[PDB]
Amino acid sequence: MYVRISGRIRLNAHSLNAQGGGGTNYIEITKTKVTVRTENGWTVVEVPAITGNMLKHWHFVGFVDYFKTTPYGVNLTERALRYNGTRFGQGETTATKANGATVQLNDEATIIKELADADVHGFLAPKTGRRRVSLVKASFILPTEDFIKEVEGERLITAIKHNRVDVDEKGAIGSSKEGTAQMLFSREYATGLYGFSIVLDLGLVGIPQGLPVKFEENQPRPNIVIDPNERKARIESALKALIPMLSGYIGANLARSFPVFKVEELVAIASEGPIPALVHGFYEDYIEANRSIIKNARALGFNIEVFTYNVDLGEDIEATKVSSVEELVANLVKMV
Amino acid sequence: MYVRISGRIRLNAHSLNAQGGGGTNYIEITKTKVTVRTENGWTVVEVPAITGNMLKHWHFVGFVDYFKTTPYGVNLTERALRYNGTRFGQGETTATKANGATVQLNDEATIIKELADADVHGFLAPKTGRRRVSLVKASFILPTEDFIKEVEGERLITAIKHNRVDVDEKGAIGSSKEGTAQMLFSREYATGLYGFSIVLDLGLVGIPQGLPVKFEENQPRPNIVIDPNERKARIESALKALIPMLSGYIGANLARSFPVFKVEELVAIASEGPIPALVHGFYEDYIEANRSIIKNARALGFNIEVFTYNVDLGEDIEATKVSSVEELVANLVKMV
Amino acid sequence: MYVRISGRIRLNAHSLNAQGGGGTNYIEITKTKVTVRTENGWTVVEVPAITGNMLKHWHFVGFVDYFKTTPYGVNLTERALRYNGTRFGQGETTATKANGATVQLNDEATIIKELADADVHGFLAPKTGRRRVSLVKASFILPTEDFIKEVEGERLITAIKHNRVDVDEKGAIGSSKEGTAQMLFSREYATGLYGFSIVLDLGLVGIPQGLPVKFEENQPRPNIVIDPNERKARIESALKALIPMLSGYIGANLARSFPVFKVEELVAIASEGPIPALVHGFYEDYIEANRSIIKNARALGFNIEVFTYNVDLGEDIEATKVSSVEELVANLVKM
Amino acid sequence: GWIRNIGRYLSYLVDDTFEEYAYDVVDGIAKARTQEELLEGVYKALRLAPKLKKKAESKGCPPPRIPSPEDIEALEEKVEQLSNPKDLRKLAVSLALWAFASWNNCP
Amino acid sequence: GGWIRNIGRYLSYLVDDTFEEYAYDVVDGIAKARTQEELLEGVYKALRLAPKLKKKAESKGCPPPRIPSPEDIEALEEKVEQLSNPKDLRKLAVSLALWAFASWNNCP
Amino acid sequence: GWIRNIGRYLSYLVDDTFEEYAYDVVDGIAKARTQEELLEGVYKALRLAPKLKKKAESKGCPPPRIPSPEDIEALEEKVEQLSNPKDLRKLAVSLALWAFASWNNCP
Repeated sequence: MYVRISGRIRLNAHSLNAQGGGGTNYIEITKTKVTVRTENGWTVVEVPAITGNMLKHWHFVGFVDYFKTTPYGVNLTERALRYNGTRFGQGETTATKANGATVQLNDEATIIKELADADVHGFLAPKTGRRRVSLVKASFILPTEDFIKEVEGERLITAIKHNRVDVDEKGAIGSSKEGTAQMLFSREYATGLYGFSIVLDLGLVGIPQGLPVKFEENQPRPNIVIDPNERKARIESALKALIPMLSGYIGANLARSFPVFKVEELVAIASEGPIPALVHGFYEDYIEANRSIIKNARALGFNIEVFTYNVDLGEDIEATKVSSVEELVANLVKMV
Repeated sequence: MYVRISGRIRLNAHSLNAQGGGGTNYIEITKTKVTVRTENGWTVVEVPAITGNMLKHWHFVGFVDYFKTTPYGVNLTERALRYNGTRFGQGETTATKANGATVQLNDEATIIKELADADVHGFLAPKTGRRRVSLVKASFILPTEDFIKEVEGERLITAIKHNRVDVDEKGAIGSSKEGTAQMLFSREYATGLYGFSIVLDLGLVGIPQGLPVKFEENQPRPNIVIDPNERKARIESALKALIPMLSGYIGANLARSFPVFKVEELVAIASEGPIPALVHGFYEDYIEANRSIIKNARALGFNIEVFTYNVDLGEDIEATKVSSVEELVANLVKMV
Repeated sequence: MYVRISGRIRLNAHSLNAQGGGGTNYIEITKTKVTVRTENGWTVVEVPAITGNMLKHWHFVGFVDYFKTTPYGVNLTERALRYNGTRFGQGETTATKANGATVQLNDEATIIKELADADVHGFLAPKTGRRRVSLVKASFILPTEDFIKEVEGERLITAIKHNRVDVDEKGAIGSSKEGTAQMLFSREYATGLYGFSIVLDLGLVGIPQGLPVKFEENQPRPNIVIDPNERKARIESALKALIPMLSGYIGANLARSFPVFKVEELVAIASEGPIPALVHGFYEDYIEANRSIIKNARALGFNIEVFTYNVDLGEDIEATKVSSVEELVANLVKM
Repeated sequence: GWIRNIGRYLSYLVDDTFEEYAYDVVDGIAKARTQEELLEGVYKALRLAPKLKKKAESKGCPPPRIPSPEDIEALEEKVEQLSNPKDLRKLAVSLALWAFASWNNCP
Repeated sequence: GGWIRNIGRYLSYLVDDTFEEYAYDVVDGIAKARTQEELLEGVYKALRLAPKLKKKAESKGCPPPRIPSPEDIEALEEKVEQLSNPKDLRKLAVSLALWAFASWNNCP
Repeated sequence: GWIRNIGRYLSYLVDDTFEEYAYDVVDGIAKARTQEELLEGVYKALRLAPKLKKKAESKGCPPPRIPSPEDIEALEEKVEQLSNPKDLRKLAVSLALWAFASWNNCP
């Protein structure tokens, strides 16, 4: 049961996914170069962005949060409870389960059976060679093209300075000789309307990627190493992980910035069989392309379901208007 | 049925087909040299590119995905279900089917009758010496020449570095002597406007290379070793493998990058017979060359059928105004 | 009939005609040494060059593919259908046709009557001789000397590495001890503007080599041992075989490379009688050489039809504008 | 000729003893076709001075020597007249070659 | 023209140590001057910090900074007026942006 | 040059001596978005003219160079052809760039 989501969200006063600085008093927001058509010819512009890796990490965080409450929630890694995204670093051949049990890494079936994070978000153990591609595909968050057209850059960035006050028992700022830590650092904050796209190929949960089928009598059937209730719980948790992503829980510096994060518009499709990915929301002409893709794919015989928020998509396409992301995930979990 | 496709694709923030390994820091993207004008004599420039092997493998993945659901999906190699492209490596004589049945690599007829992946994509058997040229051929994904000339080389490359937060259970980020793996690694992400060209020779599907014809009635009847229904189903499977192709599934690092695709324009030709290869989309004057080739081939006595998206072509010849890729493949499968 | 083509073509990201690398993990593209001036100096450069055997084989492939469509395409060797073409040897004196008919190699007349590949591309019969030279010849494929002069430095040769990952039964992988197939090889990809030149003496198709004319009724009529209809069919197939060559269907690694092909410029001359080849396209001044040679040939009393694509070749010469190689083929099939 | 002083600073962005591994700037300066991107790349290389200073100071080895302002204007004073890319490539690759020498910095 | 070095010497004060005014954003914005409008705007933001450095240099025993003369501003205005080509504009901006980072001996 | 004199006057609002610091009016002139905003900023800048004129002799400095009527009029009809912020922002930044220059206000 596959899902594709795309759309546009407006972010203000956000510093998500900065460059960290490391050992300096300046922290820069991550930059990436994008190609813009423009009426004067193709150009390249450096714009702030949020890497897809952190988007994937926050989806993993949401999935763990919603799977902990599930009665089958014991089937997680101890690292997952701490939101540690590392999957079986080099040199280790064992995994510590949430309950404390030890799981061998010599077989992929057991790993996906009693470790949900490795099942959904994939894993890799260099020591033994086992691997599994992730079931979640995340793309970069980029400011949309027509926004760059309309704003003409404006540098889209401010630098705000915060102090590091170290007042001792005597009430002095010090002179960096006694051991005080009174300094002045700075953080970069961006704004604008960004576009996002996310892909969930939730059709291999609990099914090893080595032997997806069994062929009992030359009749294909999914090879599930777990009971169907665990599959349903994992799929529901993965779908519900989108709620603490479109509310403003994406990115870093949440304690001091907490991006404003209004969702502007979105379109999503979901189907049991394989379907083409939707058009990313960065492009200005992405509603028409998505409309054409949906219409022609449904003409080809694909049984897809379309949910649209703040997008009309005309009349020919049979789509259900959705009020918010919560209603979208409710509809998604309605159809198992 | 023979079909050729050539066009341009917009593509930004993509780390597709990198060079370095996963464990090595600063994973680098592949580079390739191209020759351009720059308003003077010929000059060579080094630009990011995607090899044809990557495109061919993802076509194989799409074909396997779309052929599994067909009633003849049992006729497939066990390695195909794992997306393993190693077809009959050095030092083996027999292969395993999808259902577990063994097949002997003695003659090409049985190999192409029982194994579908080895038939469409060809194979090599050094231990026995058997051969089959791949029916699908792919070119490099090179940035188009006029785009390179139009940007005067801002390197189209951003090296973004990021890390994992592998931490001990007590909450301490240890050094290399502890066992943690908290290290920074860099990935190179490219952008720009690219060009693609893939040719399919699906007219020879289900026909052994050694004996294309049998001359039962003193006339060239093709040597179809399989049922016509299986050959047909293989045909639309290969044709439908293009739907995940031109949607964002022809690259690496899809879990963290998922390249931002939007097909700009393309042309496809099919005439169920011998066809000249189209002109790659890399050149800036490929539209006129393709128009001339189509016009002269049609005037010469070829039954070329042309579908064009976002190109005016000639405006006088019979070309179908297709709206998207999946509509194009729908029109292709309507003419089988 | 008698045609000669020479020009320059742009192709990049190609690994056509490499050294195979059947015993080494590194596959080297072909190279050759070339001497060129360097402003009063005879410098030498190592540049890739596609051998003429590759072009001959691919023209043969195109010809045998285009000869199957015609109703007279039965007259072909069983080797031709498999893109073979070793064409007999010291131990073979019997030819097997497409339908499996025994053909004796006593004389070239029967060989060219019953076979089409042997007629156009020649053959060899060590049992009784009967040698027939190839009617179609091709040169090497070198980057033009102007390109070499203007680049001077730079490699334009990229060694790109490709892996062959082989996941085990669950998820495992091995390098060299588990018996699996997991290797990391390399391929050399070249670029540049290359030069091509081919000569097709199609005027001898269907005529035995030993007897160009019969001369029985006091007229030197051609000794066409075959029917004129399928002789014309052979001519048309050979001329159409040029189309799947100047499109990207030459060389090796076609599955993974399919060179980025674009014909830049070309000149072709066609005539009903014996005519000389003009000049290779590797030379910088080949256009003026073509103009001089065609003027001199026409001065001696030769009927030449000249077609030009992306080249002026002067205004005095009555040349035919060419939109593409297929326009040239369509103009050629008029005869 | 004001190449060694800038060459060692360029090497400071590649040496293993400084674990930051900025190869993109070296690739950009090496693969320069005309004036603007070469100047931009050398500016990006020179912009990382505070990072290198505060990383070498925290380690113990002597701090890197940033190119002195006397040889800075020499860069433009020489490259303004390099209209032909053929002569530009000479220094564009010489700087990258100097950036990959040993250049023992921290003992 | 002789004023590029004059304005680069002033721009050096926004990044150099012993000044505690780490204004990297303005220097990067000047270096990333796509058009003449934002180049002039970035130069204005860089110039607005003149009183702060001017007072702090004498507050920490350093020679007063060499704020660019009005002649330099006139030359910059002329260059911005007569350069409508981004090709020359990019290198013009980079020319005075590069001088910010150097081994300047501001405080002896 | 019709902008240099207005900038000369505007430099009086911030400099050494002339102990009257007005950065808000300079920012409002420089950050002008509409023509009305620019006109109001210029009016607020001119409002402080008597203060500067009286303070000039209170410290021995030469009297300030108040802009003549003619260039003020010329500015008024130069403003009334700019239909887009594109040119107006450039004019405002050009006007305000002279404020922070090394003027010799009073030797």
